[PDB]
Amino acid sequence: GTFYLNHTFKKVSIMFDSSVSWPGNDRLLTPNEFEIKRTVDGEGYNVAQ
Amino acid sequence: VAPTHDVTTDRSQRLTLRFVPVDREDTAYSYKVRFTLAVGDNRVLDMAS
Amino acid sequence: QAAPNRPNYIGFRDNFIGLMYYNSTGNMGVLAGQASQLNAVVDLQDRN
Amino acid sequence: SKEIPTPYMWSYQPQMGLAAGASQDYSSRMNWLSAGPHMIGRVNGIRATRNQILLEQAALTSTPRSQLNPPNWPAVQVYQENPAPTTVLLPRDAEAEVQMTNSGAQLAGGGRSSFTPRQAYLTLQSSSSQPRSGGIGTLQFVEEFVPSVYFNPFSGAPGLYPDDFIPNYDAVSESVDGYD
Repeated sequence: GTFYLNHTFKKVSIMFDSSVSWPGNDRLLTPNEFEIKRTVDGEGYNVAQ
Repeated sequence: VAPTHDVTTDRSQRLTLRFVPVDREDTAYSYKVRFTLAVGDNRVLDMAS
Repeated sequence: QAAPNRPNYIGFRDNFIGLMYYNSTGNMGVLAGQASQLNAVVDLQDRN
Repeated sequence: SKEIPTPYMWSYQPQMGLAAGASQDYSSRMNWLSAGPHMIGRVNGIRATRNQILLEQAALTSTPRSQLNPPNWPAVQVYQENPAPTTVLLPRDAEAEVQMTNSGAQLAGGGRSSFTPRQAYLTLQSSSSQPRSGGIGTLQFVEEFVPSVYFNPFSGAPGLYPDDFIPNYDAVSESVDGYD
């Protein structure tokens, strides 16, 4: 139970029957994904330094 | 058990949301902005978040 | 013996595309309300 | 086995809104295989209640119809949306306002106005011009299509079976529109 690859992820999509996206009904700042690691640029969604 | 009512909003709400400054003052020592934080009649805050 | 340089015509792109640049996860634009500032233009990666 | 069946649960179609063909419930079964007589007569006494709750729920809630999983729902058996008629407040009735400009006064800005005393406001219908058919929503599939408890299963003539339990079957073609 001692993991060390926790930081190597990006967008995590969960979609039931491939058409209702699950964060809920557009509940987040991108309606179809869970953004682990926005690496590049763009908005400043990057928190926690 | 979880409280099955009174947690879920079937209307497409939003968990988190950034706001945009409607002014700026580029003083050589100061920097002043004012915002327009506002809700859609059913979104209480704590304002510490 | 001379010979003329080959010409080009440096104009803009056809139909000005690529000036606004679309379809980038990050560096995308918004069209939001003033009272809520929720985005109505999210730009997916695989859509030219 | 035949007597206390594990019920056929449906699957929701988000695109078409129809029923996506049901399946045997294979994700709530107890593992009663490691149990002697005083519990395997209790476990079968539990499933015999959820096969009776699902029959006293199917009568209270579902619409009585012949073709379960129909391909085209009627207009009246689908939840419509009829909000209030939108009361529109007209600002300035122009029947006496165009006379004010032709007198010479240019207007700007904007009772409601001082030069005219009256202010009419109209209402109009906010529903659709025709009600909706062909496909039920998610909350209708929450309401209808309770898990169909199928007793003495697959025990008859061909065509007398529930052919819509096959999750490939066109309801008005007697056939899978397959790869063609």
